[PDB]
Amino acid sequence: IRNQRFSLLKEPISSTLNQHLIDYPTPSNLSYWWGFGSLAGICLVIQIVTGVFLAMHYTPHVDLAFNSVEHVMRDVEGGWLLRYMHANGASMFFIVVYLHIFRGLYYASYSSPREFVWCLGVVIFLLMIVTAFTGYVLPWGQMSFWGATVITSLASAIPVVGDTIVTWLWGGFSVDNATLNRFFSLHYLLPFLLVGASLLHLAALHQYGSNNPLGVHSEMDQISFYPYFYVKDLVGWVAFAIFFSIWIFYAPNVLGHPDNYIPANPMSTPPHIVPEWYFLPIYAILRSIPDKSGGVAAIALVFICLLALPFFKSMYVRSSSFRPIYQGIFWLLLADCLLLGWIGCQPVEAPFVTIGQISSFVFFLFFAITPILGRVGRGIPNSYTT
Amino acid sequence: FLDPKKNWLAAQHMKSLVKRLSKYGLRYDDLYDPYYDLDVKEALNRLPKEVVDARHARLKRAIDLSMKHEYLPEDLQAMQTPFRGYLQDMLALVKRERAEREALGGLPLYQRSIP
Amino acid sequence: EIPATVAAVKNPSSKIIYDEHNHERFPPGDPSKRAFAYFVLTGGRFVYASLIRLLVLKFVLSMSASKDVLALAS
Amino acid sequence: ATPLDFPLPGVILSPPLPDYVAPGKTIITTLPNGVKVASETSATPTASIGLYVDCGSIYESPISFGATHLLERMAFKTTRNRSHFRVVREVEAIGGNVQASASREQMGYTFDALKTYVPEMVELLVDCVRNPAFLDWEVNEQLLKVKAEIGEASKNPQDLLLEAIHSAGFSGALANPLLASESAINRLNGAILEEFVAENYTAPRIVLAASGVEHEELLSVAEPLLSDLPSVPRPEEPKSVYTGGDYRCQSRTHFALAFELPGGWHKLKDAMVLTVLQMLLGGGGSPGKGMYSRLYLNVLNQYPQFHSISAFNNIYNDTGIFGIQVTTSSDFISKAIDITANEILAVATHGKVEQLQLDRAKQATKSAILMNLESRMVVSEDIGRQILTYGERKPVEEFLKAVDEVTLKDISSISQKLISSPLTMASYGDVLYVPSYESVSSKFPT
Amino acid sequence: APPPPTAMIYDRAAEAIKSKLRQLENPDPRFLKHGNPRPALSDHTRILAAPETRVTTLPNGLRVATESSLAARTATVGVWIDAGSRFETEETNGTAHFLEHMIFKGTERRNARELEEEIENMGGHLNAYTSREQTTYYAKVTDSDVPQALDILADILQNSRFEENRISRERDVILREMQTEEVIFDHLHATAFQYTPLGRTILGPAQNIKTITKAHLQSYIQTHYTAPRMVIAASGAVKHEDIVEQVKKLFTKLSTDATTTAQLVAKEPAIFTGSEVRMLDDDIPLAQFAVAFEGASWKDPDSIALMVMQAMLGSWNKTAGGGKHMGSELAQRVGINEVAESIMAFNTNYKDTGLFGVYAVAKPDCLDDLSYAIMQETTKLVYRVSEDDVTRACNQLKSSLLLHIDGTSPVAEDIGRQLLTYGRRIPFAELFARIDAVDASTIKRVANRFIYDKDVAIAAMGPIQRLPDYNWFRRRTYWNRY
Amino acid sequence: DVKAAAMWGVAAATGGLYLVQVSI
Ligand code: HEM
Ligand code: HEM
Repeated sequence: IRNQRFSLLKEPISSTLNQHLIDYPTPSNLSYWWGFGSLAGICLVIQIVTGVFLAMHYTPHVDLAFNSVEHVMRDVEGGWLLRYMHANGASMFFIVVYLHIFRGLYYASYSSPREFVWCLGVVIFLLMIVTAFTGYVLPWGQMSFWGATVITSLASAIPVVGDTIVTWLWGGFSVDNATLNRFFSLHYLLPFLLVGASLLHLAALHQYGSNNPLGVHSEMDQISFYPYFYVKDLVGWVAFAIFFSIWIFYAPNVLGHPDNYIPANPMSTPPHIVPEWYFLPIYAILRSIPDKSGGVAAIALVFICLLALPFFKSMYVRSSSFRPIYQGIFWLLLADCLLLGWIGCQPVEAPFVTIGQISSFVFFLFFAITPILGRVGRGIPNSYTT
Repeated sequence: FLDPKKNWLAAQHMKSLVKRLSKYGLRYDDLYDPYYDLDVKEALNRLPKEVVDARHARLKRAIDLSMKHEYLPEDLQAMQTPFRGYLQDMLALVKRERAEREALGGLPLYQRSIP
Repeated sequence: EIPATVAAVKNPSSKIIYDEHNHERFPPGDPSKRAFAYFVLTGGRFVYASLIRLLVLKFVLSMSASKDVLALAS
Repeated sequence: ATPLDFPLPGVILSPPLPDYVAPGKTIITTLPNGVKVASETSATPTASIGLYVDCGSIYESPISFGATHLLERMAFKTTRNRSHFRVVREVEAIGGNVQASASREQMGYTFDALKTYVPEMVELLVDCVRNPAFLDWEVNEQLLKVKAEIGEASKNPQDLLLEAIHSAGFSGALANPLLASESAINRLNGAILEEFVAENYTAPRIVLAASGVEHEELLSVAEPLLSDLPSVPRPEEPKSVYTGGDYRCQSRTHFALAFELPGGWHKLKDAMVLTVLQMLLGGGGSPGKGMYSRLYLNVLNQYPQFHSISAFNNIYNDTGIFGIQVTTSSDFISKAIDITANEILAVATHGKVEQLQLDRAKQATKSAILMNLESRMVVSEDIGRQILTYGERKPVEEFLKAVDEVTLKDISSISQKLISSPLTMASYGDVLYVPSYESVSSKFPT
Repeated sequence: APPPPTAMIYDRAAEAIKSKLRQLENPDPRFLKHGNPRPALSDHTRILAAPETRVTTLPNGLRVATESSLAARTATVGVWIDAGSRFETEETNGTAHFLEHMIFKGTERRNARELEEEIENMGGHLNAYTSREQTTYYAKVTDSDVPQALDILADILQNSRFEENRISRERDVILREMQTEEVIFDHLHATAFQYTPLGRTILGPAQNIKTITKAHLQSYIQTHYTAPRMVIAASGAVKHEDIVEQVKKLFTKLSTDATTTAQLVAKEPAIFTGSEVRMLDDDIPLAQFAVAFEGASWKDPDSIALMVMQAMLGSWNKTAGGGKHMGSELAQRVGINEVAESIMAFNTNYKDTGLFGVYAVAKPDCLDDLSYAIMQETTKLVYRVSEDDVTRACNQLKSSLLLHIDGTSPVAEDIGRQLLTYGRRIPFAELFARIDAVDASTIKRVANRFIYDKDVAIAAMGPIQRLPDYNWFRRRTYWNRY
Repeated sequence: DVKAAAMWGVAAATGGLYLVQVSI
């Protein structure tokens, strides 16, 4: 077969690309919820390109960051489109990542074979959180500066080295020009680390294969990826493009905060310091239990639970379509996450703090009830046997 | 002309090449890489197993000498035949077969894979 | 008791039944309507080419000169 | 674009042949070195030209077994003047079909195309036969192909039974297996093949045969190419002594019987009576293909356990083999052997063969010969084989007279001569249920 | 001191191989004078002379065609009928096969035993077979038995009597008779010409086989074996006047129905619908698949171009002597890489449609590469084609068409088939002119008409798991290079 | 092919004039 040349895809120059993007077998029954990984990759590429073209007109200086952003908006031809694309596409990137994560949670796309895939996804989530935080600090608005101050003040929670760590991260005794330059360099660096992590993510999944909505062993009925899943992914991309244009050209600043258009005044403070909408569940988990070290420990516990989710055993039935109790638990979890995100954009009054305390408890009750349910349902076949 | 009987420069070049090949314990045809043209690969596949194994032994000895940063002993260097050809005729036969096949509009028997 | 696959293999029947639950086949005899599908795809390609061209030009002209330096030239 | 149902307007039509075209008499010309050149004229617009050599599997030294099989495999390949690619491309360019056949007493190289390509056909055939370059890589590739063929050689039981019968019965020249073996394939090489060809493809043993070629043109083409061969005396034909034997290969059940004739194709009358007897016995594997023969009427029609029974023969120069090849159920093997022996004895005994049956067999043999002669390839093969066997092409009417001269007494005498020879039996399959060769031979006379 | 070239083993081997290579570098012109590998057009008019085929039309529409060679010793006489398995109904599908099995086993004058005895006694033998659009009963005899064979043929066609006890036994033997190449082709026909008469298999389903009775066979004969669709082809040592006289004397009381095969084809015609049938088992050692486009009719002027295109896509076999040096590019691609056990291009012609494709047998591992090679070569014929390749294909087609006609039986088969399909016997000179009137431009035009962006029908059986699916072949049907 | 190369050059020129759009 190798004596003389054949289809150029099989040639060594395009062998890996063919094997991983064209001839790769995937289950034929994948729904539209499986295009979100490719859609998130497209969002990441859009962010990288748009940021690369924004850094040509952005000056990371406390006296020039906001003015440079406004220069991009007004003087630069298409700069308003560039910055709106960047911000709203970070928002859509987090949206599609959330949909990715929750679809994985529903279909148990992590359990036995894709534990490394889930762990790489959690690492990717951490990288995205850090990158988005630094990028939001970059414009040097009022909200950006004070959110940076508060979130870095969380780092003063380790009982021994918290103060040293926060002082070293700040570049000084307060958020200032050194912090702005540091965050600009980190915000440029991390997306390439994000690309590497995404490549490892895709390779780790391609080691075993994509899960299917049934959750069953899918190797008898599989189809080539290109002719059939490139068109479905194209439909997803065009729908996302319609959504993205809707949120850029007509509602650009709806997802953003109005206080970010006020130049950063360290002396004054906004009445309500709130992070971006996609950090709201984490902020609410932080502020649920009253403490600072306690809140940091709660965030660490959230990430540890996410990392330890795939390593639970006796989850023989994978898909939630055949688990009524687990489906109800997942829907309660999604409602809890939405409620937690809504709470994160609210003051620390009595009903809000009580609901935030309850919501975090439900969030961890999800991560306990899932192993409990798996262990209980391991003996289902012997009991219902007929 | 490139001939070590009418050209002093050609004679000197042949002497230097013979000296280098004898020092490394090699033969000129052993310098031909199968991965280069694939005509050498076809010629070596057609060549007898004894000759191919001898070429491999000579090449391994030369590689070992290069790794050790040494040459062959004086007696072995003296008893060397750097230009005792064994592959040129088969290579010419393969090349002329390929030329005949291409002239008549025939698909090549072997094709280089794109790296 | 004959296997269904074996019976289907050993009995090639002219009358072939498809699924037809979400794709109603054309009656046997009508020509294939491939021109219409190709032209629908051609309209979609019109759209995609327009988007690609405008995105590329937007990026290039953003990297190009700005109104501030254009006005300072006088 | 004229439809096929309408004649094309611009085509000039060749004149039609007359209804009765004179049958061209065979013309034989012997070159001074001993090469015989033969040709025949045909009304068919295509011609078949073959090169037949008296060399065969019998002329095989212990160091060159399988050489004939390799030569059949290495039939038309690279030569000292044109490469294998050039040979194949020439054959395709003129559109011709080329093939070769190897037997126990002769080898042939058949090449047939349109009649206007006679010089090119003769030249390519003579080149590829007389001047072969047995390149080592090509020989190795053909050896690998033969290895695969041997690995998948158990599908056909009939050829295996014939080979086993020949090997068991004969202990001399014919004892050499026509099909190559694993050891022979492992040891053969291009040098051995070339030495074998040089020793055995000599001028006196080489003959041209033609079916649709005028003698003058073919002779003019072939004289410059075949007259250069040296004149060397032909070696004496190796002799084989027939001894009754047994072969058993435990792997249904397939077996066969055989006997020997003192005279082969040189005793034309006896050989043709043997052919008539073979047609009379007939066969069938369960109209007009032989469902009213003796074996079909007395064996297949009264024993469903008989899967497939037929009568086989093989007539070589100065020798003959005749027997019954049959496959049946494993548990029915003893009764099957008894029935076959009883049928052979009944044919041997006088008065059991009916005059009507003999007449039907005689007419069937005549019709089979006449219809076989229809094909141009068979005509060329007949010319070449007859020249190799005798030195001249005996006319078809002599074979017709030999067929018509067969009588009940003659067929009974031939069957007695058959049953008077020692028995050769070969069984392949569920062997351990068969009776013993001593019992089988006791079922027959000496 | 360097040792002599004969001192060591590998030096001796190198010297021997060099000497062997040195004895073939010098050819001689006397062994290369006439041979030429480059194909070239030739004029065969001086040899394309054959006995005239005399065709006579009886008043009832019966046709009698003879090719007389009085010098021959044997002759063949046959009856070709333009009614096959396509011109039947859904309720009676196996009727043609059942009739061709039952037509040699009973007559009101001779029973099966007497008929077989009469056939055997004169030496000649008679055969019969039914295609999807033709049905032939022929007999090869000695030149003196031609009237007897003709009388037997007329007797079996007309005076046949179907005994019920014989019908039951033939039904049992057919159910017992219930290569895989014919299976693949039957599935391909069913999935290509679906819901049309050509979709049905020749043998027919067992449910319709079981219900066949004497009345059904008699009705089928009376409604389809009508004289206008009936041609007696004689070849060899026969006289046209004698054959016509015997046919007039014997072939009487034949059915006379106004319905013609042309109107039967016009009603409910055959339409090619692109489809595939996959029968993955993985229990068979080899995978056999056939991908076929839509061909041309018998009288279509592009049919000869389709035969030429088949010739330039010639068959290749693992045991073929050509090896990897075959003329066609597809055979070269398959043989060089050894990606298939045996490939063969087929072109089947029917009254109003046809098939043109490649049937391949290959190991399970090489299915994708073999399919790529097949589609690549076919679309190459679509887009760019070589003049020398077309010339070689034309020469091969002419040679094959003239080598197949070798004998009285092939001559009679050609006569009958050509009268049933073209309505006439195409002379050799005109056929050669038609073949050689096909060039690179004609090949490109015909391939554009029949192949370019046209739906395929794929029938595959075996370990077909690496075989590309329908969309892959459909996309490979055309090139995006230009 | 010369014609194929010419048509592809025409297509490339049309694409370039669609992208850059010199004097539309
Ligand atoms: C290396 C590529 C990137 C560069 C050079 C870059 C650069 C910038 C710059 C200069 C800004 C401020 C300008 C403005 O917002 O108008 C910004 C804002 C931002 N970036 Fe990035 N960025 C990159 C990638 C990303 C990625 C991958 C994300 C998502 C994880 C992201 C998230 C954000 C967010 C949320 C903002 C705030 C937008 C706002 O509301 O003003 N950036 N980026
Ligand atoms: C940068 C953001 C991300 C990108 C670009 C990305 C990309 C992809 C891609 C391309 C796939 C394969 C296609 C698919 O199955 O949907 C995939 C699958 C998957 N991803 Fe991600 N991903 C991202 C974030 C995450 C995160 C945060 C998680 C959570 C741990 C995650 C978990 C998974 C899982 C479990 C699968 C397997 C899907 C299945 O088999 O059902 N991904 N991802």
